This record gives sequence, structure tokens and C-alpha cells, in this order.
Amino acid sequence: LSNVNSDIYFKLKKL
Amino acid sequence: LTKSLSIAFENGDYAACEKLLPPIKIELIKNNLLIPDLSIQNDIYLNDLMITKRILEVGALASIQTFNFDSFENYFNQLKPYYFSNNHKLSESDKKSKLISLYLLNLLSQNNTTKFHSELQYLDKHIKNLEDDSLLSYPIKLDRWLMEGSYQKAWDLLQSGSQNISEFDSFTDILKSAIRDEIAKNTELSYDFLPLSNIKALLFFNNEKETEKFALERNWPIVNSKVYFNNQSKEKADYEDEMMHEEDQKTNIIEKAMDYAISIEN
Amino acid sequence: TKKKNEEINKKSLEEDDEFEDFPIDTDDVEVDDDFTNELKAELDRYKRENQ
Amino acid sequence: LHHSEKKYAEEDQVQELLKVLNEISKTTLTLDPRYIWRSLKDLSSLRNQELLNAETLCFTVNVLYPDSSSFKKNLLKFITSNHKSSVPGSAELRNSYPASFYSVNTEKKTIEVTAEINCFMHLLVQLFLWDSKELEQLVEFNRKVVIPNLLCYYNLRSLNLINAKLWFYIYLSHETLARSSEEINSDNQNIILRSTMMKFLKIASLKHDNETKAMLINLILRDFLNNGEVDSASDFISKLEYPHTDVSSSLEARYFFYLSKINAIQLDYSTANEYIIAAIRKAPHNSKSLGFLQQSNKLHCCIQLLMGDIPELSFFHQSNMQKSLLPYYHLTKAVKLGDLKKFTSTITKYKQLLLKDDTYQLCVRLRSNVIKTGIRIISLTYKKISLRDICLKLNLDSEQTVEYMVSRAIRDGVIEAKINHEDGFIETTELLNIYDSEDPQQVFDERIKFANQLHDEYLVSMRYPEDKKTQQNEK
Amino acid sequence: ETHESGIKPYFEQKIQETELKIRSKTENVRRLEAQRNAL
Amino acid sequence: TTAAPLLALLRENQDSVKTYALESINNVVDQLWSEISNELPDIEALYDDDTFSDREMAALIASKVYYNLGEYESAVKYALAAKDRFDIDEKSQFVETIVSKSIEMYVQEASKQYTKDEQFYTKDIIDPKLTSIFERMIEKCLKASELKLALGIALEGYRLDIIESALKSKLDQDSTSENVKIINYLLTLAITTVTNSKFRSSILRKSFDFLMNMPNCDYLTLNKVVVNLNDAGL
Repeated sequence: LSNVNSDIYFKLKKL
Repeated sequence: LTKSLSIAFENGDYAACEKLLPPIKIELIKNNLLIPDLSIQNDIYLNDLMITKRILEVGALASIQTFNFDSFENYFNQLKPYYFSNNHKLSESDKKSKLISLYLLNLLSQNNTTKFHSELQYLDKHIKNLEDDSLLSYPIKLDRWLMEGSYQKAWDLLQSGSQNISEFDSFTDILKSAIRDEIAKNTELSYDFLPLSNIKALLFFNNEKETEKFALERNWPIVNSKVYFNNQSKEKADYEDEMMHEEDQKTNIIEKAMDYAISIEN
Repeated sequence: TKKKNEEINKKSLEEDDEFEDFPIDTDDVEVDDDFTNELKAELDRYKRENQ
Repeated sequence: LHHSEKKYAEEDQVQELLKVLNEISKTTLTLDPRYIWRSLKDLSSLRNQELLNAETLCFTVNVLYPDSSSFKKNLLKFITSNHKSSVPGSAELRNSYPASFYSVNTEKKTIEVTAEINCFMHLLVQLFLWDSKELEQLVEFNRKVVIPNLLCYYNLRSLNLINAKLWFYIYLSHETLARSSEEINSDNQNIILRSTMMKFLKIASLKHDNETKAMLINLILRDFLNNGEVDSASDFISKLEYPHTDVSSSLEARYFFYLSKINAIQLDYSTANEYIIAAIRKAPHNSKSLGFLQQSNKLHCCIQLLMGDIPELSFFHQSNMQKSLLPYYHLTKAVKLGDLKKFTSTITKYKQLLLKDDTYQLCVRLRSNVIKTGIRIISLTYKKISLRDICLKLNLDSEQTVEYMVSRAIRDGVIEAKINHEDGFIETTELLNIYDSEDPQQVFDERIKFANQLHDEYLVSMRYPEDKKTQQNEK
Repeated sequence: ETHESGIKPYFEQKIQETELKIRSKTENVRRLEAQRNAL
Repeated sequence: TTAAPLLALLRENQDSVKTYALESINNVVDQLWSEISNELPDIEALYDDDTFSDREMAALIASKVYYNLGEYESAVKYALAAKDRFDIDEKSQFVETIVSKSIEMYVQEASKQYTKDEQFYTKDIIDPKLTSIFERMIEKCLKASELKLALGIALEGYRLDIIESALKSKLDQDSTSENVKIINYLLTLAITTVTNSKFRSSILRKSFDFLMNMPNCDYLTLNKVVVNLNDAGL
């Protein structure tokens, strides 16, 4: 579950 | 140490028991840590238990004689789960029936019907026939009568409790003042005037001194031997009207319409 | 059958079926008063003649 | 003979399992998989009866087994070890397909499927235990296994919907064994049962998973009624974290049943009467709700008698629930008349029946209500009545004793009168026409809001199916 | 794996919150869209 | 069984007994909390008093109980009200919840005061305690050995120092290509997240020099910096 955590910072902030 | 406290109560010289009680409260930490509060039953803990309880019980009885209600509730509070958990290994006491009765009595003197019921339900299962009902009975009979609203009946038993005294006296006195307050509140709605003799009879005043004292505290003058509830009732309405909560509690005509209009225009 | 799990769980907590324990285990509010009344009205008249 | 039946039985299960498995792993539609999982269990429970039930054992041999093999062994060992094809790998009906479990690759850790199969395997196990009554050893061991297995996993929303059924089972099996006959070891484990569902209430609240939250709340409140701490329930119930968002109407009905009981003894019938009626409507009306239907009727009789209301005579007569409502019927009459003598005889004679459902606790308190209700009806009939006349009728000792039980009663405005002792009669306090008064404005205000609420409800909901239908391909 | 199971409630809060917002937005905008078209 | 003993041990008089209950509550605070919320205001009063050297401990315990009730907001505020034992909470796995709340609060305030002065971290309003909670988070990120985590939280709070440290640590040259990728993800994400001119300027200038130092980096990534800030000096 290390993978999901990274996405919050990168992708989803922009969205 | 511990056995010194137990016997100091039973000695009848309580001065020594009182002054020694806070040092043993340091030691009560040590005793509580021996037991796991009966989360796992062991006969190592059976021996420790006897002596833990021993301190709480003698002290719980002591709080009543020194009028320290706070402390009585606390000692009993600790005690409760030790009796509740588990198929018998003591887990009962001679002191248990007594201490439970005084607690119940205390809740009635607060004039809380609900809280009395709440406490009862905690005990209920474990007193049904295991401890039966014979001394525990005194506060149950008293609640019952007051619930009914037969105050005559309640009052008689209070008096007769002092012929079956078991430290009942300490809660007797409180619960007598309670009786008078309750009736006084009721009788406002009934009429405005009571002959001096009727106030004394109804509220169970024993002297006319008690009567005229109580009337002053209720903001009723006594002019020509006649009370005069007329005064305080109007005055209370006046004071109540000054508060801030309030606009929505009465609900203005302007207010009612406005709510419905935006209900529609949402 | 979707409800069925929730319903089975719930019935246990209610106490089996007390509905079926019960037969194993063991002015409609009170009686018509007109019979008595007959007796009363007649006796009124008896008194009434002599009053 | 025996093998063929188990195999066919196993096959039937394998079909169902595959449907629900595919479903979870193909897009997110959570609500649909959850409904499927509910039916799958029932289907399997009706199934077991026939074609033998050691189909579970078969599937255990033919899945990836981390500690499910040894658990299954544990299960047969309780009920005496019966082996007959129970050694792992003595069936391979997966056959290492990419269509029905790739036996090598899962072992290797390139693909993972032990997740869900494990969660399902415990669910099957619990269902079998409760049906049979394989309690004792298996219960403690089960509780032990499932908690580090489900907390091993990084909890989904999906996973949470399955485990809210496991949590119920843990609670049930421990309780049922307990009422059979007490043990010391049973109370040690009680402390631990309270602590685990209670800690989990916080976990479920962060995840905001509705099924889990609802479930935990019911169990914790039941627990408090068992041990008699009304006080603990008060602090718990001030905060309402009970979702009503999407949960089964059956849970909603169960929740309201707790609330009624607690409030009633805290001397409130305003809320109690609303919740037990509300619960009947929420509750299904199948032949699987006979338990629930019956007991709601029983608590409501009490609530009304406590307030001072007389329930319909018609309610008990026209019921098919009259057989049971025999104590309740008798109470209603006794109370009505204000006859004290009948009441004592009723309550003593029916002690055992009332005590089962703990309505006996409520019935001691109906002593106040016998006397008071007979006087509600007497004030209604006779407007101005001497205390002398009251005393003779209802057997009450003297004019001074009746005045005290009445004085209290009118404060609360039950009877609605005012006493005149300086003349000597009691005179009912009329309100007569209330249209003339300002009463109707308050009635209206509420109702309007109820109408308003349904309109908004219609509108959000109406859209829901429409959004689905548009997006799907059509001719 | 074990470490990340423990540290998760920091991360999990923020992403699950955000997702809920998408679900309610889509719902609302398309409901109002139908109303506007009819009028 | 119950918590009832524990509640009583607080209220009973003499210092020693009060001090003893605090430790007792702490043991079962996650397990059992229903009955202990009854006496939530009392726990708070013991913290106020200075006689206990376990006041810090008293504030710590109340904060766990709030979190458990369901009140995450009530929890963090109490914890920060005392300004005692947040260090324990930061590195505790079960409650990283109230920590999230503290982080969410700090980044907003930090952003505001960045416009005013680039360093404001030791300013009276931005309590040094807040700065300490934040750096503890950054260390947690690198312990899980993801540096995206550490970058993204710090860009939100307009922290110049923490970002500079991150870019500098990637001068190890673990591998050159692999260093460039991480850097590129932040320059695209700056465009969208950052709208504040002052903060935006500062961060691009730092990034130029760290890239510039490697003579081995692509000049596509260096171009991208020159154009965004649009500086004649760069």
C-alpha cells in the first residue's frame, strides 16, 4: 500500500 | 498496617482510623496492583483480594460517619466489579448488603428517580435470590411510595427507619426536606391560599416556626395567618421572560412565514 | 434472500419464538350490567310509589 | 456415493464464489457485490442440508491454504477426526488455470489471491458452526484467528462490508454458550469481547464505512443492557454516529428497539412510542420476523400504560398475538378501573412470564399508574367530585392520602385539574375548543416540514436510476 | 508491507475525503441539467 | 471489567492517587473509553495544576480519549493546547489521524505568512512547536523511503528550507538519470499548486543550481526552469 500514498502528493493535488 | 485500619473502625475510636486513612490510601495503590481487578482468576490473587477489599469497605462505612458522600461513592465504585465478576470465590460480604443500601439511599436524597433506576438495574440480577431482599428493601419501599405520590406513607416509613437504623439516619434527614419541597411545588397549581393550619398539616410541619420560615424562602408573606402564593408565581414569569435563547422557542408570526417561504425558494 | 441473514441474526436476540413458548408454558371491558340494572329500576319504582 | 455428493455440492459453491469474485475485481460497484454476498450465504445454508456439507473440507484442500488447512483440521478434531480425503493437494480441480486460480504463480508472489479467499473461508466456517452448534473451543480459536488476519490487510471499504458479518458471529456464539450455563472463563473473555468491538468503532468511523459502524453500535448497546449500566449507554448515545445512509432496514429496526428500552426506564415515552412503531415499519414482514413482530407489540403495551394511556382493547383482541399478550390484557383492565386489589394479584401470578422479557421491571412501577389512571377517567366523568366519593370507589384510605397522590399528578398535568380543599371538591381544568386557542399553528409547522422533506427525497432519488441508464449502450 | 499497514491513517483520510466530493458533485450537476433543459 | 474504579481513583483526594489513575487510564485508553469520557473535564483540570510533574501526561491521555470518541478535531486541538508530547503521537501507527489534522492546520497558516517574509518559522505567531511537528513528518517520509511524500506536503506549506534540503540530498548521484525524474515531477506540479509569485520565484531559483551542478543532467529540464521564471539572469 506504499504505492497509493505517493499519488496523493503528485496526481490528485492537481485534480 | 492494613489490619490496623480494619480494626480501628471496629474499635470504636475512629480518631485513629480517620488520621491513618490517607497514609493507607498511598498503600491502596500497592494493593490494587497485586490484583488484575479479576480479569484472570488465580488463587495468588484470591489472598490479595481479601485485603484489598478490607481497606475499601472499612473506609466506605467511615465516609458516612464523617459525612463525606464523595468518598463513599468512590470506595463502593471500586468494589462493584469484584462482586460482579465471576462464579463465587468471595465475591460477597456481610458488608456488601449494607453498603449497597446506603448508596441507593443517597441517590434518593438527590431526588433523582432516573439515576435510582439506573443503579438498580446494575445490581438487579445479582440480588434476585443470591442476596435476596431484606435490608436492601428499605430504599426500594421508599421510592415506591413517592412514585405513587402517597407522601403520608413515605414519611411514616422514614420515621420507622430509625427503629431499624443501620446508618439510615444520615439520609433520613435530607429526604424529609425533599418531601416538603415537592408538595410545595404541586400546591401552587392547586390554589393560591392555604389557612395557616393547612400548610402545617400538608407539608408535615411539627411547629408553626418551620411553617413561617419555609414561606419566606418561597417568597410568600404571611399576613393575618394566611399564605399568598399569588406573589411569587407572577414574579417568576416576569424573570423567565428575560433570557436569550428565545426567539425561536416562542416562534414569531413573522418567523413562521419566513421559514416556509425559503423552504419553497430553495 | 438478501434480507435473510439480517432477519435470522435478529430473531435469536428477541428470544427464539416466545409466541410459541406461550401456549406450552401456560362495554366489553367488564361484564354487561343490564341484568343487574333490571333489578335496580324496578326497585326505584317501588320506592317511588311510596314517595 | 459420499464423494460424488460432496463434489457436486462443492461445484455448486464454486459457481457462486466465481460470480462474486469476478464482480469485485471488475470496476467499483461495491453495493451490488454486497447484495450478492448476502444471497450466496443463504443459498449455501439451504444447500448444506442436502448433498452433504463436507464440501467446505473439499474446497479447503483445493485453494491456496495459509493456515485454513490447519483450522479445518481443528474443526473435524472437535467433532472427532474423520478423515476420508482431507490431505491438502489430494484434489487439484484448479489445475493451475488463469481462469480458475493459477496454483504456481500465487506461491511465487507475482499474483495474489489469498486475500479474499481467506475472508470468505472464515465466513463459511462460522456459518457451519452456528447451524450445527459446534461452539466451545472453535469460538475462542475463531476470534483469535480473524482479528490479526483482517488487521493484517490494508482495510478497504470492500473488506469492511464482509467483516461486519464476522463481528456479529463472534458476539453471538460467545453469548449463546454463556446463557446455557455460567463459567469463570466466560467472564474473562467478556471483558475482551467489549474491548475489541469498542476499539473498532473508532477504526470504522475514520473509514466512514456504514455497514460496519451500524453493526458495532448495536452490539455495544446490547452489551450494556446485559450488565445493567444504564449510565455507560448515556455517554455513548449523546453522540450519534449511527449511519442511516445505506444500511439494511433490518439494522435500523434493531437500533430503534434498543432506544426504546433505555428511554422508557429513563421515564420518557415521547421518544419510546415513536421508535417501536417506527421499527415495525422498517422491519420486514416475512415469516422470519415472527420473533421481532411479537416483542415490539409487548414493549409498546408497557410504554403506553406507563404514560397513562390505555391501549386499544381491539389491539389485543383482533391480534393473532393475543396468546402471548395474555398478561398485557389483564394489566390493561386493572389499571383502567383503578382497582388496587386486581393489580396485586395480576403481577404476582404472571411474575415468571413478564420476567423473561424483563417487562416485570416495568410492572412494579405500574403500581403508581393503577391509582392515577382510574382518577383520569373519574375526573373526566365527574367534573366536580368530593374526595370522599373518590376514596370509597377505589378503596383508597382517606381523603388526605388521595390528595397527595393527586397533587403530584396534576403538577405533571396528567389528570389536569386543580384541588380546592378549603371548599372540598376537585375541579377539572378545561381547555375545551383548541381551535379557538392557538394550538393549530404548531401542528402545521411540523407537518409542512415533513412534506418538504419528501419532495427533496423524491428529487435526489429520481435521478439515480436515470444516470445509469443513459451511459449504457442502447439500440 | 507491515510498516505501510500501520502508517496508513495519515494518507487514507485525505484521499477518501477527496473521492467522496467527486461522487456528490457529478450527482448534483447532472440532476440540475435535466431541469434546466426541460424549462 | 469496568472502568468504574478508574473514575473513582481520580476523584478521591491526596495527590498520589490522582497521579496513579493517569497511568491506569493510559493502559486501556484505546480499548475502553465510553465511561472515561464522563470524566473528560476533570482530566483537563489536573493539567492546569502545576503540582503534578505528570501534567504533561494528563494532557496526553485526554487527547487519546477525544480521538477515540470520534472527535478528531477536538483531539488535536487539546494536544496542541498543552504543547506537550506530540513527539510520541507522530511516530505512533494507530493514531497518525490527529497528526494529519495538525499537519493540515499548519500548512494553511504557513502559506499566508510566507508572502510577508520568506522565513517566518521562528516568528512569534508560528510557534516553534509547530515547526517541530512538521520536521518530524519529513523524517517519517524518508523512513518509508519515499521522497515524493516529503516533497508534496512541504510545497503546500511554502517551506523553502525543507525543499532545498530534499533537492540537495539527491546530489548523491545514486544514479544521474534517476535523480532528474523526481525533480521534473515537482516543476510541473509547481505550476498548478503554486499561484503565489513570491514563493514560486524562490523555489525555481534553487532548483536551477542543483541541476546546473550536475553537468550530466538534460538541458530540457534546465530549459523548463529558465522559461517558467523567465529570468534573464538564469
